[PDB]
Amino acid sequence: INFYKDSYAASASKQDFSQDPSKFTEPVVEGLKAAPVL
Amino acid sequence: INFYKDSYAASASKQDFSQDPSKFTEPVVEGLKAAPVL
Amino acid sequence: INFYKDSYAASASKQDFSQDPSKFTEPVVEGLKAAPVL
Amino acid sequence: IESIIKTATDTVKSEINAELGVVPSLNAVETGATSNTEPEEAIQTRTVINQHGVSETLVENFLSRAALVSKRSFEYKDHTSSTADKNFFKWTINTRSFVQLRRKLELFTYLRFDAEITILTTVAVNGYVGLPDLTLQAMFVPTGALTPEKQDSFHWQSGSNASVFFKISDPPARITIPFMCINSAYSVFYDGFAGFEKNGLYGINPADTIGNLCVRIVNEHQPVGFTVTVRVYMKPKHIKAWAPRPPRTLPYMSIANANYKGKERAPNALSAIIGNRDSVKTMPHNIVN
Amino acid sequence: GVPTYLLPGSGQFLTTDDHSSAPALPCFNPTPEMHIPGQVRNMLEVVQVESMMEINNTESAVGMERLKVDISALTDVDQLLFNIPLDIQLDGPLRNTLVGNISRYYTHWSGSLEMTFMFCGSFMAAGKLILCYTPPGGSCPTTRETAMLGTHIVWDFGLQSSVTLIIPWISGSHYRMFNNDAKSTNANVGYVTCFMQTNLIVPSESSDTCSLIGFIAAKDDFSLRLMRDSPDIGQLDHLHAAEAAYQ
Amino acid sequence: GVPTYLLPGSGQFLTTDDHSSAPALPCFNPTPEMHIPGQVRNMLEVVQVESMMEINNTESAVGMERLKVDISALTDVDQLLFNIPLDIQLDGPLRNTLVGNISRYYTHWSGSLEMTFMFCGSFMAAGKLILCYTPPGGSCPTTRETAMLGTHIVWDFGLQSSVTLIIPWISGSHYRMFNNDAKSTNANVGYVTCFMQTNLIVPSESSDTCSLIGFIAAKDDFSLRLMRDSPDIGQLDHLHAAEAAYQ
Amino acid sequence: GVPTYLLPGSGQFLTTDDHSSAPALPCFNPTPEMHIPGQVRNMLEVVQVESMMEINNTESAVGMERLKVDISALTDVDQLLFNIPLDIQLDGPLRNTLVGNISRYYTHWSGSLEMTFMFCGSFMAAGKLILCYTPPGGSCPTTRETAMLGTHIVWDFGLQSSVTLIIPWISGSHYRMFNNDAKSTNANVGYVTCFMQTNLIVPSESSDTCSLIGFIAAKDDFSLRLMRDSPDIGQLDHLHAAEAAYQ
Amino acid sequence: SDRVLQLKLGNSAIVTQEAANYCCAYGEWPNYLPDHEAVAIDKPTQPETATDRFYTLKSVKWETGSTGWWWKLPDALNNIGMFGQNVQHHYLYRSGFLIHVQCNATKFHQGALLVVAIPEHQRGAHNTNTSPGFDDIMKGEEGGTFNHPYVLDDGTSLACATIFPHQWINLRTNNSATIVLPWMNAAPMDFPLRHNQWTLAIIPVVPLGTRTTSSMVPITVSIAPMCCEFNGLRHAIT
Ligand SMILES: CC(C)Oc1ccc(C(=O)Nc2cccc3c(-c4ccc(CN)s4)ccnc23)cc1
Repeated sequence: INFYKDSYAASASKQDFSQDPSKFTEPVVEGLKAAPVL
Repeated sequence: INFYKDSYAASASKQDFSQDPSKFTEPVVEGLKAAPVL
Repeated sequence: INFYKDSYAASASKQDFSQDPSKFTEPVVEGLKAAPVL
Repeated sequence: IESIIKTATDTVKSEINAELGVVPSLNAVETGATSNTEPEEAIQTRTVINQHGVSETLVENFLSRAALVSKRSFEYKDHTSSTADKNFFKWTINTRSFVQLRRKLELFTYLRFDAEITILTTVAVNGYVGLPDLTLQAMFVPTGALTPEKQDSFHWQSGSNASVFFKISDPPARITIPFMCINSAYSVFYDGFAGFEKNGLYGINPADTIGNLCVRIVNEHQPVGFTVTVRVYMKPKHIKAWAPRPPRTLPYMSIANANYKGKERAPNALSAIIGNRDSVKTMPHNIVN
Repeated sequence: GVPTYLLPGSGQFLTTDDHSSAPALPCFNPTPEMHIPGQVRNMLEVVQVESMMEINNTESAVGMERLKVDISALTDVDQLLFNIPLDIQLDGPLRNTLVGNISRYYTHWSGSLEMTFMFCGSFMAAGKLILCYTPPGGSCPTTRETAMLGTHIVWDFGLQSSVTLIIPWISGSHYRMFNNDAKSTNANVGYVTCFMQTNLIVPSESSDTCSLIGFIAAKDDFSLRLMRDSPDIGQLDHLHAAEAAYQ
Repeated sequence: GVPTYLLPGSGQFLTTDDHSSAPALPCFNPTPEMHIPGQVRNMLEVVQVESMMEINNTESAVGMERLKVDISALTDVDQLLFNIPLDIQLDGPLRNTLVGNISRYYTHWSGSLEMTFMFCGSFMAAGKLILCYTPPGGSCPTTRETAMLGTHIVWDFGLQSSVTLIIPWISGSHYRMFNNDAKSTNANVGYVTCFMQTNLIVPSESSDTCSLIGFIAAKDDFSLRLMRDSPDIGQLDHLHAAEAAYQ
Repeated sequence: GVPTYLLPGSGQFLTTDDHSSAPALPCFNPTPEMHIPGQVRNMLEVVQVESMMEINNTESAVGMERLKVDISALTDVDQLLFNIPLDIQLDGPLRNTLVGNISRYYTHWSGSLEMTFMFCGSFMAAGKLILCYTPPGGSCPTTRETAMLGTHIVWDFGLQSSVTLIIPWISGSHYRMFNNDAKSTNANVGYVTCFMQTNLIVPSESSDTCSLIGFIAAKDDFSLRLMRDSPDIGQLDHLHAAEAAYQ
Repeated sequence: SDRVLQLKLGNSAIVTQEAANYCCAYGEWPNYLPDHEAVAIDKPTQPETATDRFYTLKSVKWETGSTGWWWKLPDALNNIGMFGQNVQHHYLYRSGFLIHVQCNATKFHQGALLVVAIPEHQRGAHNTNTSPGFDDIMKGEEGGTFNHPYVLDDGTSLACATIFPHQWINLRTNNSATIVLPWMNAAPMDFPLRHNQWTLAIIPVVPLGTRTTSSMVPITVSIAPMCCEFNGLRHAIT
């Protein structure tokens, strides 16, 4: 329920389930293998 | 009427008319007869 | 407007225009005539 | 076999029997089955079309009504000289303190439900000035979170705890707590010990720990004292129930255990649950004309 | 904005109300459901399970002794053995039973009852009993040829240990009330009586005295109505350690 | 949330309001309906049933004696026998009647009335009466040749015991009022008068005096409007044992 | 107007409520979005990043020295080197870690942990270690042939510097609690222990003492539940210059 | 049909010639934990016939003054055979149980035993505020005796105990009772040393009596664990 004219007035947006944890866990230019890493 | 985002917020669910009283009244492996039971 | 789950909660039912006054005015087994009644 | 039951069963008319080898009134209790003798087999019956509903004995309807779970009175005053609930209290949440709800819940072994919580506040002047329209803060403190030490401690800033702020002039404050057990159901009874050492509590499943309810008056104290009483009501909803139990007969002794003593004499004595009659041939309320 | 007006009952707290309410823990995921044996969905499933009647509710019957009735060989024909008060509201052999305890959370009831009796004498013991239900209106019958005029079963002891007496729903009204006035026409069910049809006959090496266990349950034509606080439990004080929850 | 504002009349308790309200006993199943003789659905069905007029509302008429009018043989022609006041609001022969009592719960009325008279003399008694309705405007007529100018029926006693005088709805307005000012032009109905058309003639072995019972009902063109507290009942104190309900 | 009534909880301020509210600055246009590196959308992405354990939380270990464990050549076989307390709720080597700090905003947890150890001796240093996880129930093992019965990895130092021990989610319940009663059956995880599998062997020109750095992270089967105020931060006073914001 | 029974599990078998059918608790049968209910991710050991076999406990004497007897599961079996060894070496356990209770007497004896399996039989103490201690509850293989069987030692009711899975041994009718118990817990597995899912209670509601020459009338309990699984291998607590 949102009758205000400005969209920032709306309630919270709890639906964004996209993740990409590899940008913090795997920032290596050549991807790891499942295999000696070095 | 339920405008909350969490489904547990809803009102009570009074519509479940399924019964199986035999799980308490007749837990015998061989069912009774309508006939000497033993 | 009735959002309650029990139907007895509803507002009054003022729509029943059926009458049969003859059950109080004419309970004679043989109906009157419009003609000597006896 | 599982079936949808909305009304009590019909009765069919029955005739005279006299059949050899057929004895529907004989049973064998030793099997552990309940008697399957039907009325049509015991007597001659008429046909009855039965319209009586069974909805009021649904487990949802039996349990989902709001019952008192907590009641605390405290002084709202300048507390500098007090030794006491100094404008706030902490309650360790439980269902065992008020016996009417306790006995109903203890009809079952396992329960899964969400809790509708209603908070009712009332105030009286200490021994008249009128009644102040105070603001209260209730804060839920889960396991391992820090409880407030003072009315004005920074724990009340509630960065991640859920708090509700409510006025005395408001309708009762209301929130729902989800089913929050670490198991699929609460253990209404627990034949076990809470810790890996031998000294842990008997009879409480650690899995069912809710936490603490902390309630303060948010207003600074007035020049005169008041007594504030907070009542907490819980209504189970969205209920599943497993393994029905024999009801409690003897008075409850403790919230911590099932310990029992009984009343001094029947009814509900340890030696005699039902009150006595003079003999097994005595009819106590016999009609006489 | 929408023009509105408040009705009577605005702001009330009714303990049986049924509304949604604000979720205190947003996005909380409850533990997955798991299959557990023995789910109950209607309390009428419990009252259909037979449970022992406290028929021997007499002084000098202590504890377990109250759950059995002892029968002996008699030397007079057709003697009365025991009667069962049928009041579920007033204290009596039916109160502390599964049907009894659950029903006392309700005010109105309808439908048939079954009483089952298990004979627990020795194999060599023999006998016949007559179990009678008398519909209400007069006094409880004290002689067999009076009780025999009501609904009854003649029970011969044998390989099958147990007999059922059905108490059929015989009532002017759709429901009876759990009324403290037991003599009210809206409440009184009548009487169950047991007489010797023949005699208990045992050889010298069997015990001369034998026991019955009586059980009661509801049938599936049974219905309960108008929920109330059960008078079976109460407290005058706080329980032990209930205060310590605030400390 | 929805923007809203409260109107005048928010929070009022109007005793004739018509809203749904919170069910105190959820999932309660009412007793099945059963056919009962004599269902009433409109109160106009009751006012169509004829009921006795208290025409002999005089001192020295006690109890049942007030419900009959005694007629005797006269020796003067065309004499007046009785008149009936037609005020339903003011106390008079019509008040304690089914049409009267129900109508006094209302303020406005319209439609025709029937008066029926049953002659209860012996079989050998003979006579003719004239029953006249006079529309309002002047005094009640005291002579037959004045009353004869209004609406009337000439009744001959015979095998059929009873005659009807219709009082037709003759009014300037759609409705009249049950007004305590009986002389108001919005209220006054006029008069009913009974005269001898011939004479009551009886043989020596019949009783010389005979009775009429008068009845009134509404016709089905009758309508009632604007409900009010009836002035027929009141209390100055609590009733006996009304206090004991709090004890 | 629309007839309405207020429910319980009308007018409350719940800090976790979720409604629209009135825009104070109408027609305001926020600054266009710009791509920024490193967007986080779920906090579980952070707890999957490994971070150093404070295993050497001993007096006389100061600052950085607490983040490493020093290993020396021994002259007895199969000696214990260190153990790691697995309590995230009670203070211990796991608390000040990314998985630790984020998890302490929650009450319930589930899923596997990984511990990774990096050997930081010289290239000429050699050795084998055994790292054991013991599921809960008894005391922490003090001998290698006791610890060897649990879940373990035997680590040979080599060109690959680092080994992982998985702590698999082995629990009766779906979740554990961050409970201050560490011995609770709903909370205790068990133990990690490190023993010599062989020995640390170094030549004369290498340093005789070598260090391990231990890291912990969650796996992606990990879940957190029931948000709470973290006990890691607090204030007893206003901060410096917090008052000056009112001046 | 209903009177004779053979039970065979592993290297063990029992025959009875006077059964009274048998009870499957709540109509369930024991099963292994399916993947869609599992929590612990390590591969379980399932010893089968090494654990899933009848173990016989010490017999108890039925006497005129007996109040009845109880045993807690798994506690009574936690030190017996390969079931006990797997219990001691593993953090987590799950199983059903097959319970068979044995008591015979002559055709001149009378007596009735209620044989009832109670889930989560949390005991009370009599006439104290102090909760039962560890040694009041954890009786092991020997089991315990009822203090007040009339209230089931928990402020409740023997009379209503028929709501639980049960049979009777009525000496006139039958000489054995059999109850099959599924796994009965709020969690899919448990630590076997701190929680008991089931209590077997045997209560003499009708006392033993005869006028023949007296003999010792023992009651014997044989229990087979069923579908045993163990998770979280470590050293033995033992
Ligand atoms: C401050 C506000 C935002 O949040 C709250 C949070 C909680 C409360 C409160 O008292 N709840 C409660 C009071 C009493 C019982 C419970 C239960 C139980 C289910 C099974 C149990 C057996 N062990 S117990 C669960 C959740 N809650 C409960 C009130 C307000």
